[PDB]
Amino acid sequence: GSVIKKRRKRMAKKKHRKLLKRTRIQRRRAGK
Amino acid sequence: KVPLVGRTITHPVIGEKAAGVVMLRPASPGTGVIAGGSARAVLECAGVHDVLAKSLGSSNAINVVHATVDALQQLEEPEEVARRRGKSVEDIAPAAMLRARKEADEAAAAARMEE
Amino acid sequence: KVVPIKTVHIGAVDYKDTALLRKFISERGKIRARRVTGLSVQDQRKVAIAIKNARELALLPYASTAR
Amino acid sequence: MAVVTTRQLLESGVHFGHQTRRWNPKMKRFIFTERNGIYIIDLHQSLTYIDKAYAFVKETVAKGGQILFVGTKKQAQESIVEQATRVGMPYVNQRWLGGMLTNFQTISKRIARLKELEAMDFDKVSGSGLTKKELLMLSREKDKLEKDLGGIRDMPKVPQAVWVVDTKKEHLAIDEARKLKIPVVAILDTNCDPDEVDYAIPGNDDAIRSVSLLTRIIADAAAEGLMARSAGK
Amino acid sequence: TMTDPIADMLTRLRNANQAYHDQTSMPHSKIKAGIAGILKSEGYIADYKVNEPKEGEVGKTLTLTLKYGENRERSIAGVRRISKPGLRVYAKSTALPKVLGGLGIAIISTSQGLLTDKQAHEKSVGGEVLAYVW
RNA sequence: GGCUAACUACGUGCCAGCAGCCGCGGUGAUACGUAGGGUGCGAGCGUUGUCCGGAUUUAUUGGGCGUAAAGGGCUCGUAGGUGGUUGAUCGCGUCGGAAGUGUAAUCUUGGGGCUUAACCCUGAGCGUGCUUUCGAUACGGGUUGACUUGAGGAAGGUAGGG
RNA sequence: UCCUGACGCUGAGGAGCGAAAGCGUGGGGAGCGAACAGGCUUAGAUACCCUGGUAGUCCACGCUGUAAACGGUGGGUACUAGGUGUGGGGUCCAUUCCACGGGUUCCGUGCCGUAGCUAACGCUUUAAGUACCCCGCCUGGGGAGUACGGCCGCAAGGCUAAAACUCAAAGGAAUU
RNA sequence: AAAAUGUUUU
Ligand SMILES: [Mg+2]
Ligand SMILES: [Mg+2]
Ligand SMILES: [Mg+2]
Ligand SMILES: [Mg+2]
Ligand SMILES: [Mg+2]
Ligand SMILES: [Mg+2]
Ligand SMILES: [Mg+2]
Ligand SMILES: [Mg+2]
Ligand SMILES: [Mg+2]
Ligand SMILES: [Mg+2]
Ligand SMILES: [Mg+2]
Ligand SMILES: [Mg+2]
Ligand SMILES: [Mg+2]
Ligand SMILES: [Mg+2]
Ligand SMILES: [Mg+2]
Ligand SMILES: [Mg+2]
Ligand SMILES: [Mg+2]
Ligand SMILES: [Mg+2]
Ligand SMILES: [Mg+2]
Ligand SMILES: [Mg+2]
Ligand SMILES: [Mg+2]
Ligand SMILES: [Mg+2]
Ligand SMILES: [Mg+2]
Ligand SMILES: [Mg+2]
Ligand SMILES: [Mg+2]
Ligand SMILES: [Mg+2]
Ligand SMILES: [Mg+2]
Ligand SMILES: [Mg+2]
Ligand SMILES: [Mg+2]
Ligand SMILES: [Mg+2]
Ligand SMILES: [Mg+2]
Repeated sequence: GSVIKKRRKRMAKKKHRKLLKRTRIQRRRAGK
Repeated sequence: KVPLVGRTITHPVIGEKAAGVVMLRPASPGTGVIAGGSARAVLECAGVHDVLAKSLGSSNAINVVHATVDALQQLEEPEEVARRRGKSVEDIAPAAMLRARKEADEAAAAARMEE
Repeated sequence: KVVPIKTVHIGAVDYKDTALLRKFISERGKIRARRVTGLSVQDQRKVAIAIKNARELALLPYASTAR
Repeated sequence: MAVVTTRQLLESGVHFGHQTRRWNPKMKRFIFTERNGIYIIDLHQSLTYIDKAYAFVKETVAKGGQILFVGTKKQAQESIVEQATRVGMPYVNQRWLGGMLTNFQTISKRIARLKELEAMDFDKVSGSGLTKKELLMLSREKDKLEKDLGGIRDMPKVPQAVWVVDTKKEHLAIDEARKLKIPVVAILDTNCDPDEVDYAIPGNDDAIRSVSLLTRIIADAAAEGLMARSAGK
Repeated sequence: TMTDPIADMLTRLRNANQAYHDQTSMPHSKIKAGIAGILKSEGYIADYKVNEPKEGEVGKTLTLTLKYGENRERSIAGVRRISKPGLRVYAKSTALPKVLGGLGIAIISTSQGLLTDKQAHEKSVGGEVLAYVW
């Protein structure tokens, strides 16, 4: 493994988790 | 040396060096060398005139050449098959193959005398 | 290596018996390592357990400190 | 030959081998008795194998005969050279180098260079004057070439067979020999391989005389064959 | 656990032949003995023998002694199991397999006992294609 | 231009444009445009669309999973798949005959007719199966009985931060 | 030695267990220490470093069910050179009539290494070799383990799991 | 002991 693959997946996951954190309230008001 | 049963391969073989797999089967006279460039060059230099060769695995020329080489080295000439099995060629090997070997040898005799 | 440290035999361990436990406790009061005490694994385990029991039960010092 | 059968072998101590620490597994059939750790050669089939080696060297000398006596161990340094010089048979004794058997062109070039220098250096040192550190360095190069090359002088072409002592030390010789398809006859103890030797002679290889009697008997065989070549011609 | 004793026989023979062993041994079964017999009759092994149990005292032991020619040359170029327990292969009298262009032999269990392809074709009988020994 | 059979000049100057991929064009462009020459085909020749091939690139024939994409975090266990040695028996799988059927055309092939061919007629094969029926019993399976070597248990011995 | 007499293996779905962090109720709280406050460094320092320091770390009962949960190597079985450490149970030998020692046998656990395998690195009886049985999984790189739906959860989230679009590479080992 | 960066040629 070149660790680059893990870094790419790491950034994608971290960005999605940040999106979930910032939109936590709206999802529980109407949605998942 | 490569065992030719009358201008064709003795029996089907599958060779592989590294990753270059090459399949060879004998063909009826007049079929030609149905082979890819590198394997076809190897067979044409070896003198096989009726053969069906397929290149499985990697297409690198060097590795395909080595795979054709050990596929040909895996060939097992009928007399030495008989020696291996402790029997006779008439007892081990197909009558059609032996016959075709005689007609090839005799046509060879014709060519030699004509010279 | 460790074969030159010949295997030593002790028989019964008997945490009450302070003589063997003193022979296997270090001059500072610690338990000696296996490669220096020359014991089998089972005998070393029994000696360590007996030393701990004697320590808790006042027959041996937890650390002899000053020599 | 007869070599008084097993009497000479037992008196010399050929039956000695190596202990259990290191061993070639292809010696399972070749086990007599586990005596004091050192493995024991039965020394019975040894007579048959040395007889077969004698027969092959007779056949090789009948077809003309060129045996290269290769040796490097301190137990054979002072033994190989004397018998090889007595029989007039090519030998190498110090630092069998990578090549020779495969570097034929380079080694022949060095043979010609040694042949010319062995005359021109002597002529220059005995005749016209010459400055120091030039004649000295040419003489030193001559000495190094003489040390690293002995009986290799006399070979017109590729040899016919190679005689190996302590194949573990002289491993490269057998690789070159198998690459160029020359017959090999070698002393092998309980740690060597029969796959890389065609005419295999088991026996000890750690004593000076243990290889010395074998090299002497094969030297006698070579001398007898060279004598018979006069009538063979 | 053991699933295909015939495949075990074939792999034992292949491994022993590759390692240049003179003899190989295995627990005995009737079909194993038959295959060993036809292997001997076709010249792929030197001989075979069924031994009454005397070490484990439990069951018969089938032992195959192999043959290597001049300059230590394999008499078996390979052996392959065809009718696997997971997927069984049956061949008709007309669709009998050819091994190594006819140089090798397929071992076929027919209704008339174990018969090499050549035999079966002569008798016009098919069956279960056990092996492709060549 | 290469794959791909067949090259030069003039014009243009990352412009105009080309391209299926690699790429070409920035001032000596065999890759753009034209011309000469050439090459492949030819009453056709190209382009686009679609399908199969090449692609073993879903691998039954015929692939893989340490690091290339790929071993479930681990175990228990249901259905299912699979089964050590051997006697007897059934004859479902399997194998071999027989009968029936698989229209014709198509397709393969032997003859024949259109001036040849395409096309057409005709004989056979094929129709890779199915049903019925008669056999074979080596193997798979069913039924049934043994054997202990796999597996489990008893008794004794026994190691351990389970 | 004894007993049973193939009772075996694997196992979709399902169920349970599952580091740490996290969550709920209650308790506890020395040390440590996200967040936080201050001091330094710095162009800035929402950091490294320093002084403080709350959740947490701990306990009870639940929940969550994820890890580079890795040997990145599913389980079972048979076979295929050795060499050499070490852990466990036997048994044998000589002097003992202990044990030191050697063997030998059965089961672990390392290292070296042959055949063989692999793109190479390497693996090599603890296989990544030769084979058979069953399960899980892969099919270019991104988009994406994301959206929609559904299930699970108190929540965090987990599980199942695309497509449009886009690139002609992404990648493995090794060489200089 | 901390001590950053390196557009578009043709
Ligand atoms: Mg491959
Ligand atoms: Mg061209
Ligand atoms: Mg121009
Ligand atoms: Mg396909
Ligand atoms: Mg396509
Ligand atoms: Mg693939
Ligand atoms: Mg696997
Ligand atoms: Mg991966
Ligand atoms: Mg795992
Ligand atoms: Mg899971
Ligand atoms: Mg079941
Ligand atoms: Mg069975
Ligand atoms: Mg029966
Ligand atoms: Mg018709
Ligand atoms: Mg006509
Ligand atoms: Mg029809
Ligand atoms: Mg049955
Ligand atoms: Mg018990
Ligand atoms: Mg009973
Ligand atoms: Mg679950
Ligand atoms: Mg916790
Ligand atoms: Mg809490
Ligand atoms: Mg609380
Ligand atoms: Mg701090
Ligand atoms: Mg872990
Ligand atoms: Mg994983
Ligand atoms: Mg599993
Ligand atoms: Mg496995
Ligand atoms: Mg072990
Ligand atoms: Mg692999
Ligand atoms: Mg999700």
